[PDB]
Amino acid sequence: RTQSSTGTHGGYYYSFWTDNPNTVTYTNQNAGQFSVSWSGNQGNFVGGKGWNPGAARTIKYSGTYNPNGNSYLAVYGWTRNPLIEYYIVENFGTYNPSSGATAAGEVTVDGSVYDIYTSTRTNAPSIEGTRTFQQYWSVRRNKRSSGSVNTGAHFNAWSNVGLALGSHDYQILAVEGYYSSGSATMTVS
Repeated sequence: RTQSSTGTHGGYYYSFWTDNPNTVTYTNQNAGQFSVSWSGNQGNFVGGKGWNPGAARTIKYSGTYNPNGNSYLAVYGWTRNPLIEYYIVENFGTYNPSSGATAAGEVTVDGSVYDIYTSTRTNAPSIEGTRTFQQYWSVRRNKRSSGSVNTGAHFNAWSNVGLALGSHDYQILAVEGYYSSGSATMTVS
């Protein structure tokens, strides 16, 4: 049982995916606002609002993020040619989602040091099908649940480590959960 929902709502691109629709409720609200509640420590999901295509933009977000277990709050997106999947992790629960990636330095932006990581996913699901693509991570040390993200500063930092970003695909402020519980209401602009 899977469910994937995308489109434009309140003037913003939205995306929601889960492999357990019965334990996760995603709600589109006005403008760049969305809410997500998940319970029962069952299922995997990723959802949020943003843009398609993305860009080197300043992403402002605010709201409430109340995970209970494995979960993260991140700017998340893709580029094409080359195919790249990227995470700017602003907050997370009991697991660092960067786990297993290779350390690749630091960048200081938006009031905190971010630890950079790179990783390769081999024959894994992607926006273009099963592919081998590169991953970039920036993980904020000073966890937060509201503020501004200078995506271009991360894009520049990543380009000094490995291949530069390609043509932007979608770009969202994502809430994620993996067999856990929580609630969140966020607003992007």
